[PDB]
Amino acid sequence: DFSPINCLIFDLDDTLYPLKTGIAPAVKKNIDDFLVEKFGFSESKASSLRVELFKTYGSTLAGLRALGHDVHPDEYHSFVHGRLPYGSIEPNNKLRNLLNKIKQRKIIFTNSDKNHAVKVLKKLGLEDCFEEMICFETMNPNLFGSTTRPDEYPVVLKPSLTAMDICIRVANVDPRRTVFLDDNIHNITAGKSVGLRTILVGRAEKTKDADYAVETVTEIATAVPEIWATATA
Ligand SMILES: [Mg+2]
Repeated sequence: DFSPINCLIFDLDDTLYPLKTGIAPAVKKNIDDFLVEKFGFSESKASSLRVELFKTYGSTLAGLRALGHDVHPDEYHSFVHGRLPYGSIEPNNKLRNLLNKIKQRKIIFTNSDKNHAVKVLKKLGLEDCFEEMICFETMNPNLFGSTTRPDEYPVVLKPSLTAMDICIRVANVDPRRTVFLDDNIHNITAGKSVGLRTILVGRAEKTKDADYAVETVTEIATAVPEIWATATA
């Protein structure tokens, strides 16, 4: 049977640029340094808390608020992303050409704040390629003013199905007609569970929940030939 692809949802970090760029370990270091600044922890204790909060709540920001700390998202993102070596993100001309050839609607779906995402897309040369962006603010629209308690509006992040649902609703996605590209195996599982077709980025081998796997995102031009199909049924 034929299901056309009318929409592509792209993760940002480590999907539209390769993991080996080195942004991901810088973000981990920055989160540890944020916890040292907040709590006067050693770096070693900071790392221990980061991974616990990441595992339990989805991120250190999510966890701090769940535990009763009134950490505004801007404080966190300014520290953790603001400090990043954005200069190390290389433009990808092949990718820009590909996205421009692709006729389907293209969406960004990221846990990062919009400010970070826009900086990354600018470095990549992709700032006009996407017609919707579902970012941290999108998933957490009530988290920027006063709250009754620190966790009145719990932080929503990928890979939660809550996050998936917000992406699908904001972008008005038909999951049967949509492919989702992400480097994170848990995000791929979540996407598959809400009916999306899935492309694991950063591995050549598929997980059980990946329809395709490519090491680099530009490989979809040949690995996913249905992108170029013209049938609509
Ligand atoms: Mg990613």
